[PDB]
Amino acid sequence: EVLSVVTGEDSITQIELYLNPRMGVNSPDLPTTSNWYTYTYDLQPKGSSPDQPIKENLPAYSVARVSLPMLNTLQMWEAISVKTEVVGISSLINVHYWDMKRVHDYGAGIPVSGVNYHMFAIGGEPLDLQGLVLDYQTQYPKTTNGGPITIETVLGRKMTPKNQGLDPQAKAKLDKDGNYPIEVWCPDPSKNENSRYYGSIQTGSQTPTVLQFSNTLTTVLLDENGVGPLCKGDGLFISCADIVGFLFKTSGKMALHGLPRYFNVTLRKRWVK
Amino acid sequence: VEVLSVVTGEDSITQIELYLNPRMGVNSPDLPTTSNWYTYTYDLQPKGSSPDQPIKENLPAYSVARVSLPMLNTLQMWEAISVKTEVVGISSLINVHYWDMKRVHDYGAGIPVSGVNYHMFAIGGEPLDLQGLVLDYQTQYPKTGPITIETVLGRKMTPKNQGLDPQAKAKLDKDGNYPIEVWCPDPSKNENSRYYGSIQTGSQTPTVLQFSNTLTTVLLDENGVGPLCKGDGLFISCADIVGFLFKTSGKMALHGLPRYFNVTLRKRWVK
Amino acid sequence: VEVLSVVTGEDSITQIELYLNPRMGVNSPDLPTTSNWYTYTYDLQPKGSSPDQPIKENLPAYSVARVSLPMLNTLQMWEAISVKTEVVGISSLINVHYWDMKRVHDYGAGIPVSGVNYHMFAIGGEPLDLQGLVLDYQTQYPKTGPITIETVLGRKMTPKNQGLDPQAKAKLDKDGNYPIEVWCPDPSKNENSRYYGSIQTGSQTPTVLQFSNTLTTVLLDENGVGPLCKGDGLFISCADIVGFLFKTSGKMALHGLPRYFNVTLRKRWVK
Amino acid sequence: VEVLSVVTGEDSITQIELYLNPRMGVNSPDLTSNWYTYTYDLQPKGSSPDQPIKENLPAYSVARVSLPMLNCDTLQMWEAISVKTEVVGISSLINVHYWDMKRVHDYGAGIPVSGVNYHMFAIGGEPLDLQGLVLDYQTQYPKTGPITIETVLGRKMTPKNQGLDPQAKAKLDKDGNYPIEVWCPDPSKNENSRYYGSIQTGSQTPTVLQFSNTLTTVLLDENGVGPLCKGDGLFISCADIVGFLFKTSGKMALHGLPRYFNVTLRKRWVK
Amino acid sequence: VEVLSVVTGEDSITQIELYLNPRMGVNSPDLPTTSNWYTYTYDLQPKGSSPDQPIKENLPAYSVARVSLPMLNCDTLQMWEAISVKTEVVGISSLINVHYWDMKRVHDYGAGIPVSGVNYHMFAIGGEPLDLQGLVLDYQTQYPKTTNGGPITIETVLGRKMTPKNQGLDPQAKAKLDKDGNYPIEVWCPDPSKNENSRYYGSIQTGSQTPTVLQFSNTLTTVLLDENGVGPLCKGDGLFISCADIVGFLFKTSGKMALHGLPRYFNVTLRKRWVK
Ligand SMILES: [Cl-]
Ligand SMILES: [Cl-]
Ligand SMILES: [Cl-]
Ligand SMILES: [Cl-]
Ligand SMILES: [Cl-]
Repeated sequence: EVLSVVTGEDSITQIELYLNPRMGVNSPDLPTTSNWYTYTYDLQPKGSSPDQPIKENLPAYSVARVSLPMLNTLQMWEAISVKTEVVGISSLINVHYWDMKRVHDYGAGIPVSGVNYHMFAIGGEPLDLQGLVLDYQTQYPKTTNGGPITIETVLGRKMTPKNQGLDPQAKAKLDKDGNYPIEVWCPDPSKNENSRYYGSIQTGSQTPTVLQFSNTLTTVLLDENGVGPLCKGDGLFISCADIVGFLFKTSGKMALHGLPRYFNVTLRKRWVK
Repeated sequence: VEVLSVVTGEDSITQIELYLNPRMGVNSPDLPTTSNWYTYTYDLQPKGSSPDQPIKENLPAYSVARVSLPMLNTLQMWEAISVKTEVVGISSLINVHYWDMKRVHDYGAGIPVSGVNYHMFAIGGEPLDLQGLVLDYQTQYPKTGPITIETVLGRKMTPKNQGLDPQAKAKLDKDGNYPIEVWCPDPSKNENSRYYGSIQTGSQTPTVLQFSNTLTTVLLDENGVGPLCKGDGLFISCADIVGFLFKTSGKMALHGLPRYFNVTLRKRWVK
Repeated sequence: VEVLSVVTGEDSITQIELYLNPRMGVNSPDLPTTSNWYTYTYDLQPKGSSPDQPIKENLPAYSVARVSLPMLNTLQMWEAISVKTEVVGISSLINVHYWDMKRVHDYGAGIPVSGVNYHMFAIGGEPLDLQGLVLDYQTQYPKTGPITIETVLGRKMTPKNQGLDPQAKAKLDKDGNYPIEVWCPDPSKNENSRYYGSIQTGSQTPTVLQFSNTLTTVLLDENGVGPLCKGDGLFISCADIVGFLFKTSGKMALHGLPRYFNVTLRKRWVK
Repeated sequence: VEVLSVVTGEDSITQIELYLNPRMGVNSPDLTSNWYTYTYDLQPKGSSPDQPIKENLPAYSVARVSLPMLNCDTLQMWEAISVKTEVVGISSLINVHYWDMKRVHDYGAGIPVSGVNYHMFAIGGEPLDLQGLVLDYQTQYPKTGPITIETVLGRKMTPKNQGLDPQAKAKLDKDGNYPIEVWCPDPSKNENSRYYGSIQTGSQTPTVLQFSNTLTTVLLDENGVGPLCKGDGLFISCADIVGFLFKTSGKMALHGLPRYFNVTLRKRWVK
Repeated sequence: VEVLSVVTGEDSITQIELYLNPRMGVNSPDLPTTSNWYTYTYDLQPKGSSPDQPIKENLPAYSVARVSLPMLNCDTLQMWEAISVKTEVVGISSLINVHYWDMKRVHDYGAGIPVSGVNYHMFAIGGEPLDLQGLVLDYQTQYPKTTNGGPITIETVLGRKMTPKNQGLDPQAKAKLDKDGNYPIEVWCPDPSKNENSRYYGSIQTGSQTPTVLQFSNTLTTVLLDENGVGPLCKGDGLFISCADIVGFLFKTSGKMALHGLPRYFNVTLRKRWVK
């Protein structure tokens, strides 16, 4: 039960973080494979059943838990507003990647474009996820083999046709950076009372990537009762995903690309019962 | 049905929650060996000769549910005042590696789900009123099966059914049985429902969709009165076609996503 | 005519409902011979030689009705204050399996109704004022029968009719008779009407349309006065071209949808 | 020029109506006049230099309106406070059967007027201040006969006229003489004008335009002051390029539409 | 650093006007042999082999100016506070030209493909240099090493080679936008983790022939006050103005393509503010 806002000196605090994209090649530090950090490997229809995608072809949600100043009818940190920005947008004007497919003979490269997916979330606990897939017959790498967490992971059995729709048993929590595939998991609207999430998709193969950036834009995190996400155990949960389109390679091969996201969250102290 | 004052008291407000799975043509996930295409149509392909005889698996239909509300009884009725609604599984559409997906060019990714979209929802205190109108009146719809204009008139369609025929009316009272291409919301009725919809045409038109748990639709009309649930029944209807799945052969199927609803209702005195 | 106060009394507000079927070129559903193409044009093609001599079936025209209002009679006039309007049958445009539909690629679905859109509606207390302007003044329109610039001028068009010629004026007083490609609302007149319209060109441009029974248009001008119905007549006009039907041969016909109106009117004193 | 109080009295408001026909290159209908409201064929040579013809240089429309004379160090001036403006003849663009139109494909309709759009209007109490900037400084425009950067400089352009050169300035004082591709509004001046404009580039980009007689633009600045009409002259300027006419041969010509204005003015004391 | 009251009395408000010409790669109009390409890049092309070694002329960069403000002046001082700006991309109308002699025709005998494709638009008003964050499409790109202070890239500020982490957010890859036409747009974006004393506003549009859609109007004002009602405060009596306005490609007959940019105009209103 939520009570009055705490009045006093150090009642407001400001938290900063950035999250690097987890597109498939999720580390910049690996000796050899890390050239493709912020990218997938080449995305291709197999041409025969079943699909058996590799983890490098499975862009995943970014998530971080931020520890907040210790507080203790108790006081909890309440997230009230956030400034967030996708970073490195200007990098996408580059149309002279050495192995870029040209728009036509002697032309510039096809710029990063096509499929976009953009979401962020701010919550006082992990984001609630609902599982739904394009094709239930997809064989995702097993979690026990080092793969991501998918619907088969949570069910403890194979997906059935119902997982192409909304199966209420196909649920999870976003508690692991770079391990929950975007194509498997979306925000669960039946839950997430203590989170605020905002997202969009854009399909098409060469659809223009259209993005804005400004340090003047603020998202208010209060619900219709004037209450923001309340941070359980002094943890603020921050999640996102920013697919910005394909890198088109000379051969015809295509890899998805992501960008990092920055957050500045304002929190206040709130009495709870 | 004269509307009196809003009821005051302890248990005067309730919230109703549900989800509706899409009824694209393959409507059940529980079938021997046809359910692999659940949430899809079969292949949509102009025959090249008349007449068109579309199969039921090629007719996306409206989803509908009647939610039973806590029994109440000048009487009290539940009044829907607002709704949070969301299209679920939007993220599933970043998949450009379906095993049998047509590629955008040699060695490239699959053409993503794109093209024709159609998105509507309705919240009402009775079944949504429907108006019949078809692209081609000479279309031979299967008999009962889906309910079409021929079904309701008990005679064949004539050219007037390419426009607005006042006799071509139905009530959306059955899940997965009223084809989208045949029926639309009747704006001449639906006093006790609220509906919101759009269409997008084109073959590879980008599917552009938003999702947020911060967005609320107010269901009150200009007199501050929401839909009043007759017989303690709330009717929820929707359709969400999100584009085509492009197969290697060149064939194409339409695809749909489920929709979630959270409706807030209050008690209302009525005479 | 001087506008006085709004009339007060029990029966001073009234509501008017109607629908207008589209007049695309084949304008009747009742012709045993040709009505299959009702709500469509015939095939649209450049002749390849001069001059263009378009047939009436290829000239979409404005829809119009005069609604008779209750007789009131310094006297009282009906004042249109708001309107709920909706394009009907939007959902029909998801059909991508018309038997003679041009496939998007080999073995694919049909090219959806798409391309050129033109959408307008008007509410007035007298016929809409029309201004004539054409793409090509050398066009030989069928004699009256559609009413064109030649009809009103009593002589051949000249180059000036490719721009604004103040002599090229008409009243929208007949359903299905004034070609959209010749006539547009006249902004220099129409003080007793409200009109709202748009165009979309391109050949395969997505048709993007919305429908809701919650959207109202306010018809009051900046002085709080709506159209006043001369002789107790309410004039409702519209046009809704929704794109091309792409046929297997390559041929293309423009298509239209009907429109619904619910207009609220109040009594007003005038001198 | 010190602005005092608004004049109050019986006859202190006036309305100015006018229309401006487009000046796309063929600027008169009273001759060649078949192509009035169009350019000639726009076509990169493939070799240098470009020496465009005047018929290929769409220009700004302008009119000075003589206002009722009003009149001391302190006198009355007309102040433009608002305007209704509308692009006329938008409906004419539904024509996809110009006799010489390039087809979208074999047997199909003509490619609709579409592609490059440029739309701007301006209301001022003096001529619109113009800034010169060209795509290519090596372009050799015709001598006076349109007014260009060379005309005002009295010498040939240099590379800097591809950017902002502060010497490349002019006033929009003559209808049909200032090329759009050479001149844009000068944001460093124009204190006594309001202007509003947009561009859209591309070859077949949909032309998307709206029209309504219910839309007003307020001309008051941040201090509640509209343009003040020096010597009782109101200056009205525009351009409305609506896309290409696509010809069978592959040749392409730009097309313009006229614009209507209704300007409301009030009397204002000035020192 | 503590903001007190707005100053009152005559002449507390001043206005600053300027324009910034674009720096697309060919940055001067005064070099007789190459200045024909002023406001354009050279031809943009994927090399076909590793590594990319891009030339300066192919690196559109930010425009920046530092405007000197009137002197005003102790613990309590007056500073200029930028409160609003009218800004406009100039020469938008020039883009209707589809008959450039070497313009690629849209189809046989047709008009030229108009300037279109990749747009990038941003402007900033600040009381100090804009803070930059470095991030590149490909970390293996070998940007030019020069001796004349430009182009400045990630390697320049690190004093060592980029690693894979420079395809993401590397907190060490930071700089200040302190020199006109020297900081490449494809390397640097505004740093949202700083810039407390600047306001910035920007967008991108990708695709190759995507319509260039721009507006212009002298009635458009951008308010520069933060949520506390405080605009950028000009330290050293210096107002920093930055922008970039890439408006698309020039499609040449050969198939070759160059990016093009337009200048930007600014009218900034400032007021005197007491500070501690
Ligand atoms: Cl998106
Ligand atoms: Cl839609
Ligand atoms: Cl339209
Ligand atoms: Cl435009
Ligand atoms: Cl942009």
